[PDB]
Amino acid sequence: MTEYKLVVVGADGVGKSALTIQLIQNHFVDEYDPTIEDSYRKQVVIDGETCLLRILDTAGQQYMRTGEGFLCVFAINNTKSFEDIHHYREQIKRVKDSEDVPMVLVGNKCDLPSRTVDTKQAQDLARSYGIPFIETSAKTRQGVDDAFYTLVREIRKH
Ligand SMILES: Nc1nc2c(ncn2[C@@H]2O[C@H](COP(=O)(O)OP(=O)(O)O)[C@@H](O)[C@H]2O)c(=O)[nH]1
Ligand SMILES: [Mg+2]
Repeated sequence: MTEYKLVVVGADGVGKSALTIQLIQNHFVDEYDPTIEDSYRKQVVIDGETCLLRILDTAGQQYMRTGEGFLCVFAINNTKSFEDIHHYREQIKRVKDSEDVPMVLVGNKCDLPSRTVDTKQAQDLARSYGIPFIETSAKTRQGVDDAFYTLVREIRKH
């Protein structure tokens, strides 16, 4: 079966572990050790296709050169994580030695009212990279499937 290796990157505390657990395990984690950096697998039906998703959930503390898709995650109530989005894009290009990496920018925690990063603000950065932008909430599952599935399709075009 078609297997897709996805990599979740972004500053700590933006919800990288919660988005994977919501997608894979279908529930919301209130806490997840920031130093756990593991793979997580689940067979899914994307637009109606049996794909095997191998997701690597990264941490500050498991190969990324082999990842074919990267979700770049910040939180809408964390400017600092939005400002660091550029560092991870440069690390993706470095580790893949190409400026043509299938990639999706994700604004997590959009269930929170104390928002700082604006939508057009994130959309402008997305058009800067030529990549889609999807607002997600690991707590409500909002856009969670759309974030990951868009990446596979971005892989499917590449
Ligand atoms: N309200 C809300 N909280 C979230 C969301 N996603 C993650 N969190 C919380 O943010 C905290 C850090 O998330 P975590 O997945 O461990 O961060 P990371 O793995 O370092 O990126 C956790 O306590 C989550 O409960 C979300 O969509 N909405
Ligand atoms: Mg974590």
